[PDB]
Amino acid sequence: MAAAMFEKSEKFPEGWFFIKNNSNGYVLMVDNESQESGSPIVLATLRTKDYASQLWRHDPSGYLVNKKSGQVMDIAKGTPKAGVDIVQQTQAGSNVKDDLNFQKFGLSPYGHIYLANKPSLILGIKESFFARREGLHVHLQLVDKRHLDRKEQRWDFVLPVV
Repeated sequence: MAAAMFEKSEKFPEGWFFIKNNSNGYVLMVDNESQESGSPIVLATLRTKDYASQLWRHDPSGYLVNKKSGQVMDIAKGTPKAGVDIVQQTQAGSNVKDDLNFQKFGLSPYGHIYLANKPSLILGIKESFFARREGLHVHLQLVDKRHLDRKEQRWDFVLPVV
């Protein structure tokens, strides 16, 4: 029912960086300037200013923390499932092993972002009924190796001050 071929994992770019979904050309942002925890993560166009919420950093623990929220990407259910929504939650303490943490993500050289514990689950987006690109939420989607030529399955990383 599941398979993984991404035994290799690389680290995410150091410093501040933007995770841009190539399909929409938008970068991960909280739902809508929500500093409240439990807010879903959605895609938004790059902002000339106040893009701190669009800035993410890779902590040594292996988690990505939002610069503005200071919160880390996490599962809404808290249980990793296919199609599970991703919401921002408080960072885990030191009482959680990094290998038992779901906030740990792995990055392949291809630029695909998957879970370090569930390589079959990767970050993806789903179309909306009104196809509103401004607000497309990210959710865990199983790898679609059948179609890796999709821009939706491709993520681009951008660094500040190009």
